[PDB]
Amino acid sequence: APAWLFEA
Amino acid sequence: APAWLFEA
Amino acid sequence: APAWLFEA
Amino acid sequence: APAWLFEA
Amino acid sequence: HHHHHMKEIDELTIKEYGVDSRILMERAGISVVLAMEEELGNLSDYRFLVLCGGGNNGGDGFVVARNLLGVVKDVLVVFLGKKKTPDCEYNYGLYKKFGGKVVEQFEPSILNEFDVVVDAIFGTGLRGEITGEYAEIINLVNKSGKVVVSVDVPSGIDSNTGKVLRTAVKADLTVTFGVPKIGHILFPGRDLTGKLKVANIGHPVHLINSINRYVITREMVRSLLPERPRDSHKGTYGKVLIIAGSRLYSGAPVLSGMGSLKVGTGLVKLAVPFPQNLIATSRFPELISVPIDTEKGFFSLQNLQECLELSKDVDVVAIGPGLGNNEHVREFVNEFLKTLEKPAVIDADAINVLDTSVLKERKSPAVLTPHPGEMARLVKKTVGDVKYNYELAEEFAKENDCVLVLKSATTIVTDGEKTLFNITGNTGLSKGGSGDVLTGMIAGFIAQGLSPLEASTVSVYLHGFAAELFEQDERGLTASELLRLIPEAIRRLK
Amino acid sequence: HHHHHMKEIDELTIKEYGVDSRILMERAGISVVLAMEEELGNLSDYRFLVLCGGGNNGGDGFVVARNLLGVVKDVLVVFLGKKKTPDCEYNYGLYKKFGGKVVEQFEPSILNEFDVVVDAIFGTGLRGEITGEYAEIINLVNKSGKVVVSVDVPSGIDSNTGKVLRTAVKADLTVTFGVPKIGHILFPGRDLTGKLKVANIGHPVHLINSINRYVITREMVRSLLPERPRDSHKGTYGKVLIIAGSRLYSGAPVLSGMGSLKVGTGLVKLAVPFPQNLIATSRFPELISVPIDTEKGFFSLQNLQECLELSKDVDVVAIGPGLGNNEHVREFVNEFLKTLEKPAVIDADAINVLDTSVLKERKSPAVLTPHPGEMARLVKKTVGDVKYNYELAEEFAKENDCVLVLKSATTIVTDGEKTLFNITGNTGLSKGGSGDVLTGMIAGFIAQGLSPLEASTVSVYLHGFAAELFEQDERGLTASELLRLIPEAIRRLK
Amino acid sequence: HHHHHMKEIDELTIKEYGVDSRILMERAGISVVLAMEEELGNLSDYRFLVLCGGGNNGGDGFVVARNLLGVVKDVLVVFLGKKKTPDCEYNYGLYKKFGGKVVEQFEPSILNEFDVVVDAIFGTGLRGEITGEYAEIINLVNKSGKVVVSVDVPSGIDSNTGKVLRTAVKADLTVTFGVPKIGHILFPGRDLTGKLKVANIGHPVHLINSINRYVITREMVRSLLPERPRDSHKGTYGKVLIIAGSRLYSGAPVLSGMGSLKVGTGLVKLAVPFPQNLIATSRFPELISVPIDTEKGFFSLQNLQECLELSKDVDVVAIGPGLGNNEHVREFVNEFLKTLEKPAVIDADAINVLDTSVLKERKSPAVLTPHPGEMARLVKKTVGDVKYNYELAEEFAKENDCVLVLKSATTIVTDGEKTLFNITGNTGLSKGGSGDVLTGMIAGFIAQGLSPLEASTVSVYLHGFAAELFEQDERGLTASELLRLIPEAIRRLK
Ligand SMILES: [K+]
Ligand SMILES: [K+]
Ligand SMILES: [K+]
Repeated sequence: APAWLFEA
Repeated sequence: APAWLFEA
Repeated sequence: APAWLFEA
Repeated sequence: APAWLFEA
Repeated sequence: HHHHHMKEIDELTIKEYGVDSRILMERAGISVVLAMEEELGNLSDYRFLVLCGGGNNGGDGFVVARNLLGVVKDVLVVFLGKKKTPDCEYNYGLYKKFGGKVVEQFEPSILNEFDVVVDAIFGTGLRGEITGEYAEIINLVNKSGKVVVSVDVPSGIDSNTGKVLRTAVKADLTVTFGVPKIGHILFPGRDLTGKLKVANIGHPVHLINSINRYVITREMVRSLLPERPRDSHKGTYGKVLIIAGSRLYSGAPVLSGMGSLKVGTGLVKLAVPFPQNLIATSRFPELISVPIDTEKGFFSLQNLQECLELSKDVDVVAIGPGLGNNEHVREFVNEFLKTLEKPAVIDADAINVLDTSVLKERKSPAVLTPHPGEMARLVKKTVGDVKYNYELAEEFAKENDCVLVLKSATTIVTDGEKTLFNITGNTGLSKGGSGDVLTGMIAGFIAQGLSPLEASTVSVYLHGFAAELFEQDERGLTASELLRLIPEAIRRLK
Repeated sequence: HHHHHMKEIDELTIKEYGVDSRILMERAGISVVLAMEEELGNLSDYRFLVLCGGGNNGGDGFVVARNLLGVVKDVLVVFLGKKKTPDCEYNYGLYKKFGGKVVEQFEPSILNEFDVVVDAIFGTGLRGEITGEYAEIINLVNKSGKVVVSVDVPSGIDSNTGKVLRTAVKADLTVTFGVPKIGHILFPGRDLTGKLKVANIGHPVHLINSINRYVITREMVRSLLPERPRDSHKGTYGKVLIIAGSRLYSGAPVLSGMGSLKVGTGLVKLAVPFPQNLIATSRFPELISVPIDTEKGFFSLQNLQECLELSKDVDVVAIGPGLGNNEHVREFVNEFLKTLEKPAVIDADAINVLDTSVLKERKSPAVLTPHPGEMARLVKKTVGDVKYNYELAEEFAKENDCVLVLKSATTIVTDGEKTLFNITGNTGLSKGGSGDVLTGMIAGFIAQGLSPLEASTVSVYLHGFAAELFEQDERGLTASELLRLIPEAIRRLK
Repeated sequence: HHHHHMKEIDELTIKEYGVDSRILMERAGISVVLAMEEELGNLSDYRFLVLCGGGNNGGDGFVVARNLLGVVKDVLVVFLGKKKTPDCEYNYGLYKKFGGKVVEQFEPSILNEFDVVVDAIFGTGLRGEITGEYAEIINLVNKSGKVVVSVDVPSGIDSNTGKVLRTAVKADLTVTFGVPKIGHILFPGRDLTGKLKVANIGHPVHLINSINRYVITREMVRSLLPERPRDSHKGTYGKVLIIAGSRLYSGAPVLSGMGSLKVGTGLVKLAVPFPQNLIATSRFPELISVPIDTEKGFFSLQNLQECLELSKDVDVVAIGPGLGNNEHVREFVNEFLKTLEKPAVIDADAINVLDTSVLKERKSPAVLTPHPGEMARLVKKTVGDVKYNYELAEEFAKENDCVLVLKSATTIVTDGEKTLFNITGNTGLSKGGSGDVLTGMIAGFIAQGLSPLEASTVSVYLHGFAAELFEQDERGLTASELLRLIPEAIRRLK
């Protein structure tokens, strides 16, 4: 999952 | 189609 | 479920 | 389609 | 005895059959509630604004309002009249006794706090233009974006003609009682009706069936489609002659001919001025396209004898598409029809040059298929005076002993005694060549044994239904594609 | 003001709200027609025999018959009365005016020419045993194999009790008006009702809601299920002590305990005579099963102090499953309950030895969960006198300040003021161990904060619903499998 | 006030709205990162080589590089400039302070140790041909086979024209800021851009909307498509005359006519020299194809009066496809257009013989539809000077009071004030007959009520979109199949 901006 | 009440 | 006329 | 950041 | 109106039907059901008027009014309102539920789903989360006039339409509205009390999120009646009919007063009284809130002042912002508007202002009792408070309110509802449900007829539509009386409600759903009204069927009314449901409210069924003007239905057309006995030959299915075309209009004969063949006719012959006749077999080699030697590219009296000879061996003659309209064509058309002792389907340029005296003297039947411009020129009136004018169409058919098929988005089919309305089709049919196809279909069904009226009824329905089956945007439909779709329309009808 | 009966509701709607009785009767009959259509599909191919009595049930039948005229294959009314109420006379008159055929003689072979029987003979006005012509006709309909539709109540069922008055119609579909009647809910009536539809015929909604006896519904149980706040610990969800078992009945404590845990209780402790206490943790090690040293394998007064001590640290105490019923148990049960200042759920052998004086003197609440044999022994009556006897249950609960849960296929839950009927379940629950589970569920819901009445309501519904979720034949259901199904029943309820 | 360039928009956003230039630069770089993630997925396993120039494009590159630090496998910046703008210096400083590695020497083998190249060398600040170190590096990147992501514009493309300034980066993905640049839209730039994403970096929305040159979008064309009111007739949807064809070019009239009909026009008439007129109705009999008697197979002044007569009863006239180009055609075309008081769509051979003085004196509007060879001959310039020359097109349209539709892979549509660029289509349209279809579409939309500019906008979009819907290889597309696809393109647009 692309996670440059957000960590869930 | 049951049509006692309504004709479309 | 539409129930103006009937409750089951 | 959400497009706040990008127009394709 | 036939009965033009629901007014006579209601009166008989009350005064002769003995059904209390209040029972009819209750049945009307509960049918609106049920219809709303079919269309919106569960009603319990919605807020309803019911707009009631002082007549029995408003009375129906009070029934609706009262039946929603305690079951939906909110109900409010705005009573817009100055007095109440007795049944309206009775149901107003019930609504209040059950806890219902009525206001007599309409505040523009009131639309904000509701989800559904129930339009019970005017029904069949509308008389004259709507103005004043009534008009401002109707204009506010049409700008509101809310769900609109009209009781019997959208307020502002003349239920006998479909005309708008200054302004009218645009409904998402119209629930009408007993039978559709003419104003649901003809435009602009048809457009403002939105989805139409016809509710049985308890009239005796034979009174409902006593109505003499009908919408053409799928079931009616299914029962009229001719039988195809297995042991048959082409002659079983009739022979059509099409007299059509000119040096100017070479395509019309082709569309008319294939229109006959696609509905199951056994043999189709065209008579077309040479060399334009060769256009037809170049596209569809199953057609017979007889070359007619003309002086200047148009039918004239010099072709009278040859056309009458070709007519001897057919069942029906279609005439008019692409003939042109000059003096030589007029003499030919009128002398031919005067002499032809076969049913005739008369279209386009044959209508433009027609001497209606000739129809009066013909022993054989005729179907005429004008659009309103052609009808207007035929009776010497304005387009606006003949358009959707079913009474004038009836008078014309009766006086001239023909079937008249007045084409428009809703097509009127009449022999002067029975009138049928067709609502199948779409705007892809508003394009050159569409009418030529229909002419062929009618002649084809006549050749197969249907009466002129039956042939016309089946043909207008199937022609519109074929248009609806087009797979891409309707504005791209052309007559050649409509032809391809006819056999699918037939299959689907069965 | 609450209203025991539809009779009072009908009267108020007519006399105080002002709805004409004929409007109610029309709404009743059209609701039967609509219900038939939902159940049979299109009515047009069916032949209907409508059996009408001389009261308003027969009047409703005339409405039905008249509304089918001209729309179905055939309609015939057999009028079985000697006279007609005014609304029945009115609708009989309408039916004939509309062209309907009535006969007054019932011929056994008449059943042959019809597909559907509409049973409009007796409704709520039935008084006394059915005999004579009426009975022969009902017996002929029940042997016929036709589709049977009953108007309001199958004829022959006492709408207040559910008893059969000599003979009664067995219906495939019953359409009732306003609210279910007690005779649809209790057996044998429940069985003869077949599929029940409850129709809104126009009574004010607050009068309909004024009824004080209710069927327990999914929506009602959903709204009562306790919240599970995320920031919680076992104490949030309560603690239950179960005092149960004996050397003879070692399994009961286990089923009761797991019944508490499966409904979400935080801590469950059993007190069970040693070594039978070890049975419980051998099957379910999440239970605490405290060993009680007994003289001969049964609780006695020598265990009084230890049980009261264990009760101090719990929210609710369940007592009775598998205790046995001898004199030493009776002294223990009664002294314990007299002293226990916690809510108690009293079942099985604790009911069999109960001194009802003790309930009268308790400050804390109690739920009792008898089957009819236990109830019978408790009030010193016959099983036949207490079975489905909701008035006696109400009187008992009110006089003894408890909640009474009278178990049967339909279970009655009452505190003397409010009475609820449960219709979930199946015959897999007619098997040892089923009741033990329910006892645990009730104590568990009380421990989680529901009132004794609310706990009982939710528990009887979910216990029956869990039984219905069993995947194989119901007769194979055992209590251990019922336990496994409880959490699925909960999930499905949400 | 409209604003030709992002340069003016950036300046206003900084100097008048007060957004720090560094905030715009941060928003630009993070938008590149997000775009890369949408296109590559998770970035964490990739190694990035970021090539930065000394201007603000390189500054954007430093933002990108810094934002990848610690999150991807490796990051390296090659700084290729001799000095740095202030924002570039600021972000270079941040990148190093965050631990980032910069080198100033480009080693050919460096491409080997990276997966993605971020091209931040030159953006809109490119001036003149690229040579030297810069060129060798761009040539090395284009031979590398790595994934290439360009910041704002691929380096080497002139953002105002789309021309390559000696050499340019071929990108897989270009992320541009605020609005597309002309160099993304016109070729060769369009080809080198690869996938284009347009990022919002914080400019006020009304400044972004102040741009006067637009890409034609699906949403724009959807809002311009004319309404199809249900109550309509063929005249509602307009009438077109097409004056086309010759003994040499018999097919063109057919394609143009069907182009009008497929977009929903009500009536289409062709005027075509006899006997070539019969070709049209042989293929599509819904067309009217009027025979024009000519001396040698071409329109001449002897046909002037008949064409003007036929024009009286139509809404729009299309002229030119297949007319031929000799002196007699030139006299006819120019005298006809000088006299015709209807909108005209002027194509092909009518453009080749056109006296532009005639356009200046016409009161009625005109659309001209040249390809670049035709445009070149029309203004007496070389093909290379007019191709993609939108300023010249604007000047021509303004000076001659027409709409100019300059056809190429990207088609330019302009009235001199507003210029629109179309990017739909494929190489199947590079084939005889394609243009003839478009001419018909434009005339058809004008006849339906769209302005010449609106008609041209909708038609070029739908003509290209129809080509893209062809199901097999684009090189096999022919005009006849393009016609079949038009109604699907319309459906899909809705
Ligand atoms: K209305
Ligand atoms: K009954
Ligand atoms: K760049």
